[PDB]
Amino acid sequence: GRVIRNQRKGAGSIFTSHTRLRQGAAKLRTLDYAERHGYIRGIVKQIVHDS
Amino acid sequence: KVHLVAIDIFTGKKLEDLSPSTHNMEVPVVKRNEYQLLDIDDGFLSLMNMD
Amino acid sequence: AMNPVDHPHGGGNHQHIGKASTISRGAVSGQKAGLIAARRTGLLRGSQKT
Amino acid sequence: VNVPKTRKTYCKGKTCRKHTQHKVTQYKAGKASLFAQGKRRYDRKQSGFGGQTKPVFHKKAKTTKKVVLRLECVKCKTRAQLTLKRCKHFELGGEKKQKGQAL
RNA sequence: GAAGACAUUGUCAGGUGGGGAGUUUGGCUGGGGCGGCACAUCUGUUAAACGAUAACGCAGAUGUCCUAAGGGGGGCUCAUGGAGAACAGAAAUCUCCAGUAGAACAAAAGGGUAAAAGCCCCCUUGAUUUUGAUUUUCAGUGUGAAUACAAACCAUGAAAGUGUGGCCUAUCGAUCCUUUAGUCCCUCGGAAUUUGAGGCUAGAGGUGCCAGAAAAGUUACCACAGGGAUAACUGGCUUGUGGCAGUCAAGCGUUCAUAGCGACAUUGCUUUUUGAUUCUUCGAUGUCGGCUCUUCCUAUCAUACCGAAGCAGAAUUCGGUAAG
RNA sequence: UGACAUUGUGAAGAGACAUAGAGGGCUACCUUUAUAGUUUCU
RNA sequence: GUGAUUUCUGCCCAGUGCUCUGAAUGUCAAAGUGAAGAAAUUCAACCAAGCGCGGGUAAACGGCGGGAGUAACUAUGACUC
RNA sequence: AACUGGCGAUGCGGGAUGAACCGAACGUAGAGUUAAGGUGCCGGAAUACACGCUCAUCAGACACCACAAAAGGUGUUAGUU
RNA sequence: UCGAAUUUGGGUAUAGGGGCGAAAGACUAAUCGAACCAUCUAGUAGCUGGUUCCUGCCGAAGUUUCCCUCAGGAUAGCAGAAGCUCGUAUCAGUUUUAUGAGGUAAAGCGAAUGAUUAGAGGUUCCGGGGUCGAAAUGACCUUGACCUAUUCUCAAACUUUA
RNA sequence: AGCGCCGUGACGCAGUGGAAGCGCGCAGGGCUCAUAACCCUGAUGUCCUCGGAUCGAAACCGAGCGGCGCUACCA
RNA sequence: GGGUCGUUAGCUCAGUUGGUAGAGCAGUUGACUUUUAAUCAAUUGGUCGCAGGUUCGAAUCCUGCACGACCCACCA
RNA sequence: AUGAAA
Repeated sequence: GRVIRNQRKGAGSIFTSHTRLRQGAAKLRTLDYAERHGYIRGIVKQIVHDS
Repeated sequence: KVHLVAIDIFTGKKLEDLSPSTHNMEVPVVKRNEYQLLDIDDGFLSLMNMD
Repeated sequence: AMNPVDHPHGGGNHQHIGKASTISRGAVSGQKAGLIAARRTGLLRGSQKT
Repeated sequence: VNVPKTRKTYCKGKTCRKHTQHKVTQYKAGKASLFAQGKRRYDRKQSGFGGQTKPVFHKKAKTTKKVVLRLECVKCKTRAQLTLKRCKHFELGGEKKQKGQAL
């Protein structure tokens, strides 16, 4: 027949996620020394909508 | 073309198939035999013939 | 609602799937349109039971 | 059809050349050897891509086989074949045909 | 940090796999499809008194069956009817007379047969080997079936004789492959032995579309080469069917077959229906109805003039010249 | 999915293969038991 | 897959699919093991998944019957087979 | 479908007209004689000879061929008893 | 239909069994049930069309058998050409004499088989019975069988004859 | 128009050449004051009709009679 | 508009394919009962819609004739 | 389990 929608969404020309209005990844800070031997202080400076 | 629905006789299992009306389909050579019955041993039925 | 070229449900003078939509996990890429690796179907009546 | 177990028939056996007694037996089609040239060629022919390569027959009609015999001379042990007509039911153990009997 | 000789990756083998690929999807045919087999065959008839002879012509049949239902020999004669014989009657078993076949011979049908080819009894496996010749279908090719001999070995019979399957007409299968029997023969090609493999002669395993491919559909999205060899419009021959008009008159009509009707029967006409055929047209005749508009036929609905009436008048029915 | 290779270093069980003894319908099993080696699942 | 809201989604897991068992003399490839043979090779056992066996599943594909008799008019048939 | 002869492949003379019917099969010409068909005019050939039938207010006119039937008529002619 | 699932420029991505599709098999440069270009390729065709000067001589077939064979081939036949061996006969789409074979036309059914019309005359140990009567293989009457000779019509799968 | 199926007691439905099955219905006895139910018993099927083959069929093959089913497309 | 089927007691239904109308419901009388109902017995009704052949002879054989019950009916 | 009308 012909390729079908999921079978083209894998290849992903027009189905790639949109990225212009995102703040990057949301992640936990790296487990370097402090989070596995003690703690560290941080300041929530702001809160923001992610698109 | 003919749809056929038939009962497996030694098992009791339905079997539906279909194939054109003019193509060849195999048939076995079924036979009934009317056997008399005597004293039943372990699970094997016990039937005799006239000769 | 598609054509039979465009999907494994498509075509027919009536909008009907025709061949059952419950698809094996060991199917292939091209056949896995529909309900995939399903254990039961229909309306559940009761509890998720977990 | 029915046949006895022994038969008086010609034996071209280089000492009989006359009517001797012959033990009859059926002909069984015989187990197939590998390494016969057809099977060797066929395994080579099917080796690899191309799918099926020789025909294979399904449009079948005959519901009977010809029955065929082996004739073992009592003196020479010289086997011999002779063929008979087509029969659905065949038998060598012969309960004779008694004419004067009931149903 | 995790995980650890597992995973992974490589190569083979088993499965699943229209997701994808390749290919096929018989023939005959009063168009094709459904149906059927007239596709391999057999009997009788069509078939026109040698032979041959068609159609989806008629009535049927075959893909099987028999160690006897084959071969020989001997003894009897069948179906049916009449007259009897307890139970026993229409039909149980026995006897006599007639009994040219009216029975039986594996089956379909047709031939054939009466000290037999039928029924019973006795003995057997000629339903065996070597291969050639001949007939039928016929290309005088093959397959199948059958005929008559030769060389052997046998059966049966007192013997002449008869016997190579079934009383005759049908009952079946090439190459390649597999397998078996015979010769225990040939070869395996640097020389040997032994396994194994390949050869010669003769059979089976099967192609029923039966001189023998290995094979499902759809397309109204459709494509191509063609076809009036082939359908659906119109026309043409035909008119069953549709319609119209006659001949006869059992009866209806108060009395009376005919004023008007006219059963049972039958002869015609028309092509306005609907079939049948396939002559023309498939390198296209634009295909139903309505609207418009002309013209023609009469088997006249009305109007003109008439005839008949179960026509008093009125109204009506039948009929003639008549398509103005 | 399985086998081999990749792929080296360790053990703790269990199942079966042959020998002998008890419970069983001249005697075949099945239930068990004790052996020197052999394979295989965890 | 179905197509706002309201109301409501009945019965059928036999078939085809999907999925979960393994407690099994079924089937069971290659590699590997044993026996025979002088070897090619043959034969036997074992045996992964799958298939077979058995559960679940219909807002999965889909499916959802006939015949009789009977009521104080007759007809009809609550009822019964 | 059978037998034969033709048409296809075949002109000429006739059937007005026509693949097949009838006559006859073909070199180029001349002279005669015929076939089948015809002789009022078209049209070459007798409006010939002879014996009768028919008047039709839808005559009839020459094979295949181009239609016409059952049933009737004090029309008319010739007959039978 | 018109403030939006709105309309639009430019850049940019997705490429042919692939893309893209608010889904029509629509769009993919006037091309879409698989674009366009070039080659393989002078692809294949049992199918259609066409197939080039003159004259002379001879001159057909649409039939047999087999073929996934029915618009085509192979084969045999029909027909040309090359001739070869001999020279009036080892011939004839013919008649006559003699001898065979056929079972169609026609004919027949008081001849077999099958079908068929109607009577009479009998046999009733004889089918149904109606009567005389207790009944009686006793008696009578009627009505279907059977028997006798008769009559009418028939047969592609009936036949003496022919 | 063409093809196929089916006809079993009163009713429904099985039925295989050696010879009819089940359930309901029906009848009789017993319990019951009576019927139902219940317990003990028994019976009824030219197997549509005709013919044929067969030693013999309900079955197997023609005829008819009846009740149904399937085809009916491309124009 | 034709092709088929049938019009049976007051109601309904077999009929017998040819010689005689049968069954049920209904009604009338009787039995039963204190009288009824139901139940049991007996009779009642029948040219079976108009003419033909006519089996000796006809409702049913079938020919037409008035009532009904089904099946068909441009065409591209 | 049921038990007609006055």
